[PDB]
Amino acid sequence: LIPAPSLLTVPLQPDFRSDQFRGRWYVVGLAGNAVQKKTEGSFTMYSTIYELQENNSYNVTSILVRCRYWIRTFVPSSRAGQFTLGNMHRYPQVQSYNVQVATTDYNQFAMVFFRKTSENKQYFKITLYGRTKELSPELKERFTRFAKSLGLKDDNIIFSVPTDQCIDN
Amino acid sequence: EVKLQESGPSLVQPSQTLSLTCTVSGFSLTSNSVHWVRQPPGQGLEWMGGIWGDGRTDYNSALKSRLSISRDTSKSQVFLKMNSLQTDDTAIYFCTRCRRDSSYVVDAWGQGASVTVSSAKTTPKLVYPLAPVTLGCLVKGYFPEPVTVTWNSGALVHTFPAVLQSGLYTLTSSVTSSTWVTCNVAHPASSTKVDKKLER
Amino acid sequence: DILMTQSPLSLSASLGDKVTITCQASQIIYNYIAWYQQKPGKAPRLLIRYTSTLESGTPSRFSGSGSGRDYSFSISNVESEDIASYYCLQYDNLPYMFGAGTKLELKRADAAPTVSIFPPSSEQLATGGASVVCFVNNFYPRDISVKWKIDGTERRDGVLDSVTDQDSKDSTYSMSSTLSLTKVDYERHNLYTCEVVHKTSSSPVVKSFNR
Repeated sequence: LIPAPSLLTVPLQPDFRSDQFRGRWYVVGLAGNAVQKKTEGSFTMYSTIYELQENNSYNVTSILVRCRYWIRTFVPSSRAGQFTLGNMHRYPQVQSYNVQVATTDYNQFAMVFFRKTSENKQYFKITLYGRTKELSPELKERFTRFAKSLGLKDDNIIFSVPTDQCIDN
Repeated sequence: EVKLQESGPSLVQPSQTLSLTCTVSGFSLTSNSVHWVRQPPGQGLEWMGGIWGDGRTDYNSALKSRLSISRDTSKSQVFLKMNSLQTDDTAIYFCTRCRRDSSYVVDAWGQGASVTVSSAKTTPKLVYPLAPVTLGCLVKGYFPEPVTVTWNSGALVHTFPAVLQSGLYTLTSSVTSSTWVTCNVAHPASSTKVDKKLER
Repeated sequence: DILMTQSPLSLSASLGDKVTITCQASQIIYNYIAWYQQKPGKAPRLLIRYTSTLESGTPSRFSGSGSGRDYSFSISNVESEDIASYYCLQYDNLPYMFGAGTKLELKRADAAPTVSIFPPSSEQLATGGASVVCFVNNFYPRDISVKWKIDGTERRDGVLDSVTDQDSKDSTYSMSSTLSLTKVDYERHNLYTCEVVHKTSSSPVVKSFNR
């Protein structure tokens, strides 16, 4: 498995603004060190909603077709744009969990970096989020170049087939 | 070869503001971060803050209120300004760099700048010959630190840590011999440089 | 922040001992740890980056291992020049965070001190000052007592001792003791004694001068 980048090397959306990032995001594409297009091929699209709490944390809710609801708390870390997973002790399979907003323009897209340790294995990925379920090839290509930048290759990149069931909230 | 040099006044009143300049060489500020780490007497190392190649900066949350790190890319200079100083800001202030290629590890350090935060004024040593084999140099009543002592401009000898008595430092240095030499004392702060041949 | 617990705080080592410092991170840092060496007076120089990678310049007797929150640095064969403080560094995220450090001291064979006393200079006496200096050089181990007496009255007040860092040459310590005194109180008394006692010493070592 390809080694995880540091949080200093992974970019950080500057003056990240919790207010504008909140809300519904659709996972247009995902790319990461455990991903295999040749075996996996593609995956049904799912949404992630970032509900800004008065803490300034997020109550992150992912809606998935299968509807299945994956609900977590993202707690702000050392630099705005970074988070850890709230109450990690409740997740047997998780010994480390880092979230970092690499790039976003809040209106259209975001590229967000997820790193973690499960069963003594170091995983990482970046999702291509989009406020709509479709995105520009420039941004799809841009996203590709970004994951290539992190050491990943074409077999590590995957795009979601979109749906209407569950994910529109 | 990659080089960093901290400079600027190495004695600051509690009232006042520290200003250090770091002049880098062997690399560009466009392409590299420069970060300041400090070390109080007999204590560990502390990252204060930094300026990345981008021009953006970050600081130790404990010092964001007081610290300002800027730069001049053309002159290859990175500047630190810290205010509301206190005695406990006395330390060796290191200039430092980290590169993306090495995953932002700290790989180059300046020599460090002694910064003493004191209300006491600068004062040069009086140097006295110490003779009775072992001989010595008595360097008495200077401020602030440090002084460098050498013997016969480098025929090496123990130079002990200075001790503080009534706002002023004293230090001694010995050199041992058989047939039988001059002291070389220097005090940057007071542009003092003395030689003490010890006769008898 | 990520907290870095480095231990041990201090280490005593004989030449050729294997020695291992240890660092535990508050969070997993995905191998983004570095180890520095710092000799007194100089800056820290990097020895190992990314857990186990040696720098050009690092001798092979240095190495590091670990993953997750737990990491270590080992000298396989301690030499004289390995004497220093060692620090670990986390550089996975800001703030950069160093371990408290390990001061590595070298153990060696007993060494009895060479004691020299000096009266004040004629120069100093001119400027109405009078310091009496007693060098206690090249001893090991570090524990030592120096005493001053003036005409047989143990002199405590106006005495200051400072000790040298361990000699990268022979691993001894040396001590300098001064007795600071005005010209006029200096001249009321004649016999000045510097009295040392150490592990190596069967009898007090005493050097003196009559004024």
